[PDB]
Amino acid sequence: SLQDPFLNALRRERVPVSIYLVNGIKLQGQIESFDQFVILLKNTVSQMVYKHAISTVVPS
Amino acid sequence: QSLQDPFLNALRRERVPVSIYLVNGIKLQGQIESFDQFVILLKNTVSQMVYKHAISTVVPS
Amino acid sequence: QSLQDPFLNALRRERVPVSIYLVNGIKLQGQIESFDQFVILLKNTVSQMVYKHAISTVVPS
Amino acid sequence: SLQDPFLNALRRERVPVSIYLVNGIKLQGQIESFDQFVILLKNTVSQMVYKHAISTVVPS
Amino acid sequence: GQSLQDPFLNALRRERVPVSIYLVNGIKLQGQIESFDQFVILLKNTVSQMVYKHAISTVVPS
Amino acid sequence: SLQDPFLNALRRERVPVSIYLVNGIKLQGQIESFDQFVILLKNTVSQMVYKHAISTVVPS
Ligand SMILES: Nc1ncnc2c1ncn2[C@@H]1O[C@H](COP(=O)(O)OP(=O)(O)O)[C@@H](O)[C@H]1O
Ligand SMILES: Nc1ncnc2c1ncn2[C@@H]1O[C@H](COP(=O)(O)OP(=O)(O)O)[C@@H](O)[C@H]1O
Ligand SMILES: Nc1ncnc2c1ncn2[C@@H]1O[C@H](COP(=O)(O)OP(=O)(O)O)[C@@H](O)[C@H]1O
Ligand SMILES: Nc1ncnc2c1ncn2[C@@H]1O[C@H](COP(=O)(O)OP(=O)(O)O)[C@@H](O)[C@H]1O
Repeated sequence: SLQDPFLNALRRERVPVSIYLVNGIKLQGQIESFDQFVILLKNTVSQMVYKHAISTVVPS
Repeated sequence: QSLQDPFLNALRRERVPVSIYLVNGIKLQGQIESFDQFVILLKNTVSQMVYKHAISTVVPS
Repeated sequence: QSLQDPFLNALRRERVPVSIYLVNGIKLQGQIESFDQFVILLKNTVSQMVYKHAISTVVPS
Repeated sequence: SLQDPFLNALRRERVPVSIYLVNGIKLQGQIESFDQFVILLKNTVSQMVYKHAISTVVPS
Repeated sequence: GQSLQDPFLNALRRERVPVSIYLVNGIKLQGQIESFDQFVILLKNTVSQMVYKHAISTVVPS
Repeated sequence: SLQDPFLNALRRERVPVSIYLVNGIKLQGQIESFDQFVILLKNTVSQMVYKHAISTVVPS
């Protein structure tokens, strides 16, 4: 797995990220936690994002 | 440990308003009544079954 | 499918007019004749097979 | 299960169908054959349609 | 339980039949089936490209 | 049998690639690594791209 260490490093280091969705929407914040299917992204509030709707995860 | 289950279980038990964004950009609003592996039942004026595969994100309103 | 199946079976056994929204935003209407793991058979003018993978939400109309 | 007898009834009676794709595109023709993952649709040509791309199959 | 997809694509590859592959977003690719596996098709055009089946709606000979 | 050798050849030889996404967006850069579900694309930065969001991968 490449996915878990990649997200874990962003989460551990509190790196601001952009999460692009498959419909072109750009979400921004910090990754707080994740599991096999979802990622918890926090900006002003915490939202649960389904990985199936995610296209790309990038440091912002 | 699932993160999805505690997140949706907290929203369900809290009975708070929730915003569900669909992959096509539509935003649904209501209370989470229950959920299983594939669907969430959202309650507003009516009770509706939402397939998780169609959801991009879930946030308390 | 501890939720999915009882939700759909009730709509089917009770012959409730339903709305089925697809992930592209199209809204189909009719009665659920039957369903299995993968598809719903919706009847209005004719019987049509809807793949669950293309469905966003099912609600009584 | 429902797919096989639904698709086979259409095949056996050679009834023209509309296959609507998840993106709204409408295909037309007759069901020639199908398997777990694809449907062969016969019109002016024989085209292989991936079920994962289909929203609905309707007698046309 | 017998595949229709595999002999279909295989025959296309075998005889170098010109195809159109339509994507789920409406984009039309053109060329020849070069190879394929469980998850991808390699389509030979003016260049060689790997196409994910999950992104494919239809494969059309013409 | 086709995907792994294809992506590894690009990675190993450091060939500049275009990754087209299901929403039409085109990403460019070098394949850093990949696993079963993701490809790490290196550009100015490292982005994790979900394969479910990819339609095509081609040398640019
Ligand atoms: N990796 C990606 N996945 C999905 N959509 C993307 C990606 N990169 C850019 N986009 C989308 O393409 C559009 C144009 O991109 P760009 O001009 O770079 O805007 P942004 O500043 O939002 O990245 C935006 O809607 C953006 O969200
Ligand atoms: N639960 C849903 N899932 C997907 N799309 C929806 C849903 N509810 C409404 N829409 C879409 O959002 C758009 C706005 O809704 P509108 O036209 O006012 O009718 P409505 O009661 O049919 O939503 C409609 O075109 C409809 O297709
Ligand atoms: N049974 C169906 N399943 C999925 N989508 C449909 C269905 N019927 C119509 N649509 C979509 O709604 C749009 C308008 O359809 P409508 O005017 O009812 O008939 P037509 O399909 O001839 O245009 C179509 O372009 C199609 O994408
Ligand atoms: N294989 C492909 N998959 C998805 N989209 C594509 C593909 N090839 C081209 N497109 C899209 O078609 C649009 C029309 O121009 P395009 O053919 O892309 O030029 P370019 O090949 O140089 O990117 C582009 O914006 C591009 O995003």
